[PDB]
Amino acid sequence: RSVTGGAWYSDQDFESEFVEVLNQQCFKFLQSKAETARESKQNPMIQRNSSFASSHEVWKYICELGISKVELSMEDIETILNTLIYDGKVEMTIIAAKEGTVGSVDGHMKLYRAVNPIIPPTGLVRAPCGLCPVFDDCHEGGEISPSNCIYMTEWLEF
Amino acid sequence: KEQFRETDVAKKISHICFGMKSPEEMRQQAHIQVVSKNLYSQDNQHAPLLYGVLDHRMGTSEKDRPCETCGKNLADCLGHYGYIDLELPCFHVGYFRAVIGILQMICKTCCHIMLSQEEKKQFLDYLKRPGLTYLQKRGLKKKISDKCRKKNICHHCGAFNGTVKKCGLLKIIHEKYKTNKKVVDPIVSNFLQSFETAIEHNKEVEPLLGRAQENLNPLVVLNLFKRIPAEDVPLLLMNPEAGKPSDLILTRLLVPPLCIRPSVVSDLKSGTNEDDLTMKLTEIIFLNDVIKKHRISGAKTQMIMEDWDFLQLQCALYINSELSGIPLNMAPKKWTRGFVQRLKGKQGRFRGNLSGKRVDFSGRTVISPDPNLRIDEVAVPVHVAKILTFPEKVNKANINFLRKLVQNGPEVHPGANFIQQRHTQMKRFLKYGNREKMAQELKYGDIVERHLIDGDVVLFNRQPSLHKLSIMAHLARVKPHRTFRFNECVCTPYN
Amino acid sequence: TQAEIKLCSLLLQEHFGEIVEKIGVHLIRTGSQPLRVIAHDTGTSLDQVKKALCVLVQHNLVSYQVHKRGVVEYEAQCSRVLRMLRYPRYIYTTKTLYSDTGELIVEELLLNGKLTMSAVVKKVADRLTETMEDGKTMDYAEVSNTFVRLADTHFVQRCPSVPTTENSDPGPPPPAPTLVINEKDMYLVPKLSLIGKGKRRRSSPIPDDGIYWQANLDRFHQHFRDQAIVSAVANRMDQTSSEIVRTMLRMSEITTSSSAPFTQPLSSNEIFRSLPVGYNISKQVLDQYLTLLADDPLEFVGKSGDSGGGMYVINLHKALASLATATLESVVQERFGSRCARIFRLVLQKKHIEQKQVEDFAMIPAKEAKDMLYKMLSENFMSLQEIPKTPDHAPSRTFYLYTVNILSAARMLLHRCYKSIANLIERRQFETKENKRLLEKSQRVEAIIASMQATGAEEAQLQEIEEMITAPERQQLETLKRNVNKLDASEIQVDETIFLLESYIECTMKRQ
Amino acid sequence: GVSECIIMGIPMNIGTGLFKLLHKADRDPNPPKRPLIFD
Amino acid sequence: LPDVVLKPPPLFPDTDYKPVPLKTGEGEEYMLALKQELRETMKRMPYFIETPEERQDIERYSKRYMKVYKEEWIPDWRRLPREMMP
Amino acid sequence: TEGRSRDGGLRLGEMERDCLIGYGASMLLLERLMISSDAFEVDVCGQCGLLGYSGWCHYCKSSCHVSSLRIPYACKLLFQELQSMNIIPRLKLSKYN
DNA sequence: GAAAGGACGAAACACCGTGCTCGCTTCGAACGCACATATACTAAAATTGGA
DNA sequence: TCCAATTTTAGTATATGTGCGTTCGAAGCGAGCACGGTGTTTCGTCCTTTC
RNA sequence: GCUCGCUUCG
Ligand SMILES: Nc1ncnc2c1ncn2[C@@H]1O[C@H](COP(=O)(O)OP(=O)(O)OP(=O)(O)O)C[C@H]1O
Ligand code: SF4
Ligand SMILES: [Zn+2]
Ligand SMILES: [Zn+2]
Ligand SMILES: [Zn+2]
Repeated sequence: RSVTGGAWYSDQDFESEFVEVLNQQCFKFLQSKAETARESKQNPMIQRNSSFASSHEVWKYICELGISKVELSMEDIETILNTLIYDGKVEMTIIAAKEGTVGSVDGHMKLYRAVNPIIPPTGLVRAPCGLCPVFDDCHEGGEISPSNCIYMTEWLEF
Repeated sequence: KEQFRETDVAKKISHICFGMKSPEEMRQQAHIQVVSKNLYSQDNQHAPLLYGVLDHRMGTSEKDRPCETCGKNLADCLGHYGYIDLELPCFHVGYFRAVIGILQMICKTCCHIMLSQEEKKQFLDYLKRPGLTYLQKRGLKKKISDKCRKKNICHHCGAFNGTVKKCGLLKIIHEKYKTNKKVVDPIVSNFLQSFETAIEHNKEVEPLLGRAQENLNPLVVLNLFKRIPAEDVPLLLMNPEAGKPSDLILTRLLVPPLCIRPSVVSDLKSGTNEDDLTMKLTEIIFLNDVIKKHRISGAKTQMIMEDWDFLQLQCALYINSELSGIPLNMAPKKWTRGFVQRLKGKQGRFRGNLSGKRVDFSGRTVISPDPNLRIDEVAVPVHVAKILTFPEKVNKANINFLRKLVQNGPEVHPGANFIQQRHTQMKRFLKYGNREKMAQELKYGDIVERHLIDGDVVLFNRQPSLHKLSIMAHLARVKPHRTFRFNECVCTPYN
Repeated sequence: TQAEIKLCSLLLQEHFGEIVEKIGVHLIRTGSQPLRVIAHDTGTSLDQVKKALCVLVQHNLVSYQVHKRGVVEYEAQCSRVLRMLRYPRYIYTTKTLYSDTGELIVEELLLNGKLTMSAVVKKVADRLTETMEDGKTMDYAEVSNTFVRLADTHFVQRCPSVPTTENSDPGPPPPAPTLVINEKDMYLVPKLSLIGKGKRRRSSPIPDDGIYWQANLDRFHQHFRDQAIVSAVANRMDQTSSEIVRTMLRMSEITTSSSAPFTQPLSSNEIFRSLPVGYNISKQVLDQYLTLLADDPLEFVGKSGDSGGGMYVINLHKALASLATATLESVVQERFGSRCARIFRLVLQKKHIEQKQVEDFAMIPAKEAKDMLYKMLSENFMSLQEIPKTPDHAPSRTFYLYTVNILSAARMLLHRCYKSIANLIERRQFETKENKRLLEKSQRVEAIIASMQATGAEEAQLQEIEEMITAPERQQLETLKRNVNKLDASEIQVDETIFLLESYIECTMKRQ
Repeated sequence: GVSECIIMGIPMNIGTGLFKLLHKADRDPNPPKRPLIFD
Repeated sequence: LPDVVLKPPPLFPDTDYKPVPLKTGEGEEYMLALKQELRETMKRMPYFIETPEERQDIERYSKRYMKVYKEEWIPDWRRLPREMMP
Repeated sequence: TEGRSRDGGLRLGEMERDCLIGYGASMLLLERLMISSDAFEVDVCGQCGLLGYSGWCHYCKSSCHVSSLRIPYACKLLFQELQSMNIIPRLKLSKYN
């Protein structure tokens, strides 16, 4: 699978749409599970345990969805969830479980839950100066000046 | 009605204040941006491209094509600079030693200088004295550098500061995570253990885990210099008004005008003769474009860093074409003339164009003895006397003499060749036109380029000069022969 | 620190004037210098230099120290000039935590720098007599109560007091009185029995003399850090954990200093008994909350002991590092997108990593992940390790490993925020200056109404104000007003990120 | 210095350029001033 | 090989990412209004020293009517060193 | 130029300059090495210290402080080459008095 | 002996990579002389350990 | 508690690999100038088959 | 016209 083929590669072409759909569906499932756990409000420990979703559970859910024809292994969904973690949207915890319906890792199970971001977008990105690509060439007197800036002009006009 | 503005002032230069320019000042000074790597157009006229190298908006180098910025010919065009933007910053080979020095002076974490408050105050009081000379400045820099290199920990933020040295060519290595023979610090242990994923995916990282110190590429060095407090700038012995620490790393290249880069249009073949600086700038622009293309196409980091090092080397060769630490595979094939080579040497600007330069109104001839002349007199041939002219101003005393000189013309030996009027500076050749009418219209103040006549003080020299007596001012006497004749008694000074 | 100098220059010009901002910038750039050399280098008269130095030392911006031969040297505090921008946030937090009386107290303390308790209570009473009406007068009793309540909470602190001249070296007076600081009477208010009523601006011997007070910015910084930590832990787990950590930080405020890697540990019993009774939470619920917060991979709190039931401690430096990491990942996400933020978090969690490993772990196709990596390299968001096989350091025979340094990136982000606020102030001043003609026109046409408001006020002057050509220019006036409002809002909101980065940079240094 | 004088194209301080010359023109330093009637 | 560019890149290149809108609420608006009030009230404060006007054209009877009057704060010379007394 | 086939003039070498210095003839040295060889009139801005053209400074976008100055052309070439080398010579002009 | 429709090949622009067909590969210094930077290492100062 | 040994700590002092210089000029000539590696478009000329 | 090499000249 490493030198050729793969669940994502189709005829030597990376399927960005496929991984995007996988990420969106997994995030929607995790968000719905977290919402149900929050609305259950039975007990904080029980809420956290119910918000957690095992890799096998979400893998079976994706298989039930059947978006694509190619068979997706458990480690494929694990890598998709890891990419989602790298997106700053979900959180994974390794708990101790000897054996169960997953049986993937010896004595360890990975549980994934949708988590809200830490802080809202900062104030720097709300200003055109923070997102400027030619910020280095900024100067008081010159061709690129804050007085005659086009970015701030369009931002204030909008 | 009319505003009073001064026409001309007798301005005299007092002193030259050397310094550096920031990239913003480079953009402000330059007129156009050079982005095209080619020189001429595809058409058979081979006109220079627009916004590229050899563009006439940065001056002119041909007698027929005038400058586009200022509507003047080659003789009146002073030239205009341009600015070229670099994708990645490069170390300035001229200030590279200064860059290393500053990196040794300041901390690599908080950008503050490695000096306590008492030592800071002492150095400030020692620097505040008037009449500070260059030798005193260099000695103070040496002392402060030694006292900064004595310390190893920062008193401002507490971060460790190891040795900073030069590895390879134009590369700086800071030994932050040095090997400690005694009990190791937590910082170096965390740094060593942070390579877990790298070792898992690449085992070769584990044996080469040692000698993995910090590499100060131009990006990190520029970012550090941009955060240096202005209070510590005078402590670095650098004048704040002259320049800033961020100016030592160049991001824009000032392409000089066409006056410094003369271009020869060799119509005998299908090519033009250009200096080395034009080719170096072309190669630099090509390297910038290639780096941008690789960044867009997503190339490997190894080839990206190779292109960055090649750009740094080409910029260094453009500044100084004679380096030592150039790799054999990166060594140039031919020899190019950089700015350093154009400045230094026997044929440089200082020795070949500033201290000693060629002049006009001079001749060179073989000598022959003539004892019938006085020791303060020298015989000049008629042929040379008709060429070397002296500008005499028309006054109330020599008016009737200059009239006859103009009447004789450029053919008879006693006479003149050119007349410059007082009102208009348009020269008039005496070989054409009625010379009698010009002589009758000789106003006071006019300049007459008279021939070398008897009594004119003239310098006479032998080019191999040992003492000052090798060149003496004599009185010229014209003779029909073709040699410089003088009294043989003056042979001993000239040897 | 060129951006810092520019920001301080802009602040001093907007707040104090021109002849004083030059002296301030000279002091910041050149450091400690005697008065005569300052006057010589600046190029102005001696009296203007003296006035600038006095008005700067009044607001605690500069300090004077003695040296050899009895010379006095003045050194400016760039940090204080930078904290000057946080005045609106200080006033807002003192209005939130206390009543409007403390709000006016802190406002007067910040606008005057150093004042006595009698003076500040008199000014607060005079200003609050305008807020209310119907003959109600403002007494000094409640104002003094609010002042001492602010004092015991360390929000206001006594300025350094000059030692007694008679007891300490009686004889020739020194050039400088050499003000010293005493922690005994640092927060001890004087006993002032005199009271009074504030005047309503009709326009028709000091017991506490020598005791000057000022705003303790360290307490405000600690309160802002506590609020940020509480908001973070609220966004992470729940509001109950936020209330728990708020109670813990409130208990730790008094028993701890402003700079410590760890606070004083607390037990579960005292946290339970100190928690507000509004929460129906038992002992076991608090124990579960503490033991689940201790297992957080962010390490906000720590056990650090087992005695006294549940003994726990709070990690302040770790929390500030986590906040700085969140700020950096947020700015990366908002500047280069979510995929670049994913790559950044990948290269942050994995201390050292290469391009192929990044592509394998992030599942981002080629020709795009390398592009974002190079873009982050060009902006100093990370540094290459460049482990060489040979000391030649040739690129073809070495490995390049990506690694994000939080300290250098935080310093670069702080410099960027400084320059951003400087550019915002410059743009606001430019918009104000370019429209000053319409501003003066509107001021005149509105002062026509402001004049003769009641005395000799005929109705024939109300239908001619909008008759002038100012009516179509009212649109440009509104655009200028909303632009200035948005610029000020952005300048204020960037100050939060500035505070976070400055706290992270300060708490990671040792100052040895 | 002499070298910078030669480079910049100005007369050097050594030699004949050490001193300055003045013109013995018929003049009257501090000439009589016209009195002000209004002041 | 990379292509040649005839015109320089734009002075302000466009970006697909826009700044996040500012935070809203009573607190931010109150802080904005308070900052504006401080700007308006600190210029008239005696600590705000203005540039001393000079070169008066003439003296007039209206000078007393147009004479700018403003109370001046008295610095505490006990804490301030002796070198700053007028 | 250099050669006779190129119709060049004679060269006052370094040792000739040394002899002229030893004689003390400042005006003759000035006329030989500046007036008669590479005399030129440049425009220098008194504000930034840079070289202007046609009585105009592009750096400061003004022409009030621009003043004419006599100079050897080789010296102007050296100044331009140094400006190309990031070694910016800033000339502070003043009256001849 | 003249001719033509199609075919090949020879010459001149021209895009791409980087002056050498492949990846190798040498010699010699050019000669003095003042900066140096690495190492190295010597010795003493200081503090821990035995009596 | 005090004298003796171990270490470390910096400074100093003898090398060894760097960079910098090596007279003034004057006059002639011969050479070659960046290109070349070949892939492709264009033009022309000539193997047989036709009058 | 730029460069380099040779060659001479004192
Ligand atoms: N390389 C040189 N540098 C300076 N001057 C030179 C040089 N070559 C020749 N000359 C000039 O030529 C003169 C040398 O002549 P000199 O050596 O005194 O006589 P000579 O050539 O030995 O004649 P004899 O062999 O004695 O008949 C002196 C000098 O001005
Ligand atoms: S162009 Fe304007 S918005 Fe962009 S960085 Fe410069 S000043 Fe800020
Ligand atoms: Zn021009
Ligand atoms: Zn530091
Ligand atoms: Zn100028």
